[PDB]
Amino acid sequence: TCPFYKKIPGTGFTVDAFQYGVVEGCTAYFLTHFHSDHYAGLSKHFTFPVYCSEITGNLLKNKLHVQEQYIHPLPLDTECIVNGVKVVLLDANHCPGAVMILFYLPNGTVILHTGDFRADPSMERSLLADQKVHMLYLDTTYCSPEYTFPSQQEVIRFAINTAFEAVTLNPHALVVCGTYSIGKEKVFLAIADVLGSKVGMSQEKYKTLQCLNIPEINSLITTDMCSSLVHLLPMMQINFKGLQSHLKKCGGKYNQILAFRPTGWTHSNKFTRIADVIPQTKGNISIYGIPYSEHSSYLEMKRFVQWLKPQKIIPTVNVGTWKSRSTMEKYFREWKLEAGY
Ligand code: NI
Repeated sequence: TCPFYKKIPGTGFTVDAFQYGVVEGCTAYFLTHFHSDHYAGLSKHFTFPVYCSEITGNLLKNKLHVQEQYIHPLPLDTECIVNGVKVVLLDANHCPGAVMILFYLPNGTVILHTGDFRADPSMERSLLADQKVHMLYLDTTYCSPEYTFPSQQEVIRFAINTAFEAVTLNPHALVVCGTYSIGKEKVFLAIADVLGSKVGMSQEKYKTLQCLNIPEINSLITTDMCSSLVHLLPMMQINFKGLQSHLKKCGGKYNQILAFRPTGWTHSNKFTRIADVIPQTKGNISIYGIPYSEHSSYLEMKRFVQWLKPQKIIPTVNVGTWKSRSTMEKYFREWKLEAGY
């Protein structure tokens, strides 16, 4: 059965609620983004209206084969009426196609559902500037002060400089990048651009990328592995065995692998600055864990919420334990007492 934090009161609407069968009273199912924990349940057999972004709709049709008649893409930054209720989709700064949803309830209440997001000061100049929000359904993935990590731009600068130095010292090095979902495409795209190569990958991954409206993509990626010196592999292969096995398949073109594992936060962020990061190495294979986050840091979350000044907060992540719930509620009350709302 569908939990309360996925239901929007006073409406026929749910958000990211496809794993509970037919939800009683739901006339429109919203999908914030194409990540498996959120889309769980959708298929060619789904026969209710799905509301989402253009990019999410391309993924639903080509990867899950949802029929075209049930996919309802909405443009961003545009007031739209759905089943008699005004809604707006906003960019969530998460993965491609990911949105926040603003709902303007018939009784005068305004609700913001962040989906998954990485808060940014630029959100302070969206359509959110114009009015009050009574309820905030908040992505609380990293809602504790220990969760620190650098900007995406600093992490990409590190990756580019690391890859360009290695391959300039050894023109026979191959670069490998791990993936297991959409998001974080800048990691492999920026490295391939500095190196003058296309990114090589499986047919399945190429298909996924072709759904994402990335400008000039045909110039950036390929399924011809032999033409490419930046390869994508599933994340589970980014270890010394998997990489050894990969290097064998490359027909003596290469004599070294430099590999990247984009992660979220890890506990080595408590001690080591991005500049000072070192790899794990065995022989001619080196593996960098790089903390490229598509979720808000604690400080970015706190900034956004103290700017928005919501009347009530409903967390959507870390909701399963009394200790997690109690900790989040303590931070929400500090933020409110500090800022005065
Ligand atoms: Ni996500």
